[PDB]
Amino acid sequence: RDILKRPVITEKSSEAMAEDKYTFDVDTRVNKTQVKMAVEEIFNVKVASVNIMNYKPKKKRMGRYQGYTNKRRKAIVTLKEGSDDLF
Amino acid sequence: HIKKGDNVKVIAGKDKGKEGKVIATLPKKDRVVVEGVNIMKKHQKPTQLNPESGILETEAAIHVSNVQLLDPKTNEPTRVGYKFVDGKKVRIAKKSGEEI
Amino acid sequence: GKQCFVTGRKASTGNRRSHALNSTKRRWNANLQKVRILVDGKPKKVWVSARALKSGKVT
Amino acid sequence: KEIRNLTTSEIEEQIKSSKEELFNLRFQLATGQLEETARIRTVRKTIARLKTVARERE
RNA sequence: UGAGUAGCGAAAGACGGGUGAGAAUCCCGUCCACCGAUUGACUAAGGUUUCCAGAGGAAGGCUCGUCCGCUCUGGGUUAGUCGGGUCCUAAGCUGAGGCCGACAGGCGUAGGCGAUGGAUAACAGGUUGAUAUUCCUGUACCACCUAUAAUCGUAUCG
RNA sequence: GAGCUGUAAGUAAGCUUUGAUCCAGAGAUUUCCGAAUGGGGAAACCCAGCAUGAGUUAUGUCAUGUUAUCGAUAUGUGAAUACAUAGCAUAUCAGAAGGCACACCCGGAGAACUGAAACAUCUUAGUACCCGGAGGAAGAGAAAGAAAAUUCGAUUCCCUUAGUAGCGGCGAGCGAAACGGGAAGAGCCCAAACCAACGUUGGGGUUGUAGGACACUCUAGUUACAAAGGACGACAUUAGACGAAUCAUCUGGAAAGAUGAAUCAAAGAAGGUAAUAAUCCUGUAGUCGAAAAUGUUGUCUCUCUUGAGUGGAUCCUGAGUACGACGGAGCACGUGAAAUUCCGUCGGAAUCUGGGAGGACCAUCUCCUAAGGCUAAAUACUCUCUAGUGACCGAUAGUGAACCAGUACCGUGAGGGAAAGGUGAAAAGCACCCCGGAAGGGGAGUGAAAUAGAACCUGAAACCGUGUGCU
Repeated sequence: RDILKRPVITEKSSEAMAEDKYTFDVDTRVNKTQVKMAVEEIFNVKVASVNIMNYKPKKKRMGRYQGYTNKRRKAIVTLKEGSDDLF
Repeated sequence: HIKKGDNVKVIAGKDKGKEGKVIATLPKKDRVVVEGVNIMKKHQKPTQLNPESGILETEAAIHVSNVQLLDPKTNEPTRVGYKFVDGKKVRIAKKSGEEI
Repeated sequence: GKQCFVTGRKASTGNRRSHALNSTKRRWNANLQKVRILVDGKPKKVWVSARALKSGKVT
Repeated sequence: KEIRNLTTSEIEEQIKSSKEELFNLRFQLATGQLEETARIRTVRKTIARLKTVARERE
């Protein structure tokens, strides 16, 4: 289903990744096998591999009240065929 | 209870006497806005590009305890009531049975 | 703690006064005895006080 | 309210709403192609309105 | 008040050219000096964003500051094989049933748990502002799965 | 019943007289941890077994339910011991656990500093802390009682007796009851003899003016105790709605003030409004209001269900109990001349001519019937909820806390613990010009006031400066 949340469109995800390497931001309680199935049903492609990494919350606003941002989970799919994961 | 759209008359303040129509309402704070009364001249757009070509003067909210609802016949401020003649409530005048 | 099966004979508590009337808490235990009584189901080793044991009991 | 249809139609609608109007309208709020952003809340409420009705039938 | 007084926390810097409202102190260049069983290169505990880029100069920095481990806005960590879990247990902890005890509880059988130890399949190069036995290039190797097979069948797994 | 997406300004994008936002009752959803319960663990994490289901050629991977321990109750029931007395295996049950109101209430265990101007008896004190068990109250409770009159009639609470009688290194000190005046007002079920049936069940039967079995004759419900399960009408909480009566002119930035005229009052409580208001606004007196849920209490249903006198020929009326001896506790009562109550240990009674009590004990006379159990009201307290009051506080006060406080921080941990309110009626929060890298100023404007400019009312003293009249 819809495990993905939002693509990641930044430097290092724009060119050297541009070719067959798309960054997605996914739910924080899924494994990598699930992302290899959601990406193929949503886009109808063939996925080579998936890598995953977790981030820790940061300290947010020094001024006024102090706090933490959210933790996120960044995945990276490599396509053995096709393209057009994000436009 | 002054509703947006009707004609009123100032009872107290710098503009005692004048008459206008109600264009806004701040019901949480009991403030109406009357066209013509309480003009405030303001310094606007320090940087924001309108462009700044002077000073924008608008109205200022006044307290709803300072306006009264004129009588449609004698041209006289008055109080209000609720006759309940229609299945829905109806607002009527006080110095006369006629309506608003 | 140990308590008599048939009737709840249990340890009390009180003073141990001396001839100059000084006090110190002591305990007065009960004369319990391990015996096997013929409960319908099984004969099982239980505690019964040596006063309950008088006037007959299935042993 | 938009839940006047029969039981099968209701089951299809939820997939229709959530798999088109929610997922697609959020790959644009991220890349920056979306305006008229009030479309999101309306879609979110509709799915809630749908499920609430399905459940009542049980 | 003591008073513009004591102190400013071991150590070699000099000049030229830039930047700038502002330079003994920031950036680049040449020369000189110091460590070198270490002030060099890796990793454990621990710390927890201090890492990088472009902007900033009120406070913090024992002076100044155009600079920073300080402030603002965006970035950064990728594993079938590396280190732990789906393997094994010391010592210790725990403990169904059971024994003891005014209550609360104390002891402990089986069986669990638990490393600092025992087992167990990968290497050399390339690259980025910030990751590399993880990404890409080249060549491997391990457990599992369906397909088909030379040869079967009292073979076969225990 | 006309605006709205909270605090919190902005910025967009939209919903709404086809009834938004908002307020109440009933539902639906409700990730993970926690008694935590599938197994483990450094809470908020890791690893699984069975049953279907989704999915690929196939395994890997997901989804939904389910699987702790102890207790009861059926079941199968297959140790030694041949029948069989453990153990084991599967099923069944809004069965138990864990929190919390450090307030009140029963029970178990139980200090010391202190005082006596030392201290050992005693006191503090059966207080504090710890543990268990409850309830909205708990405990007590229907005379083996209190007394001395021609008697009272179950418990609890408050007055008063009374700082009396006592007790006591008779020191320090502790410290009653009855009566009498009142609040409140419920009294009743089992065992036993005896009758049948197949140790148990149904009927009987419950006590001091002696009761019953036995023997002949004959005659309303109290679901809060008493046997207890359900339908049953109007009050009351849970949002609201109507609701009387005023104008003018001075001084002001502004009238509610002053000055003149009037008006309502079952409404002259209170808070706001540009200054001090019964008549401007929310309100108050008084009347009106309920889909739906929950509480109290009524009239029918319902369900229970037989009531009284005479006869002792005769059998029944609670046993290792009452009580005694030794050692302790408690009674106001420190073992005394210590009755009346409880615990440990060893001895051990009678049966209505019986047995207990009336402050050692014995006779006479009065009162009362132990060794089984229940039971409401008057009383105690406040985490809370709604309505209110004060010769109570007014930011070093009042809660530690009017200010995102049990927090910044300090400690390995239990633990401790601060500081900090006010621009104006209204942001109308200083367009533009000049000096400067800025910060900050000098003008011009807003405003009644900027010596009200967000380090914002007023702005004291210490202390730091600048100018100057006599020395």
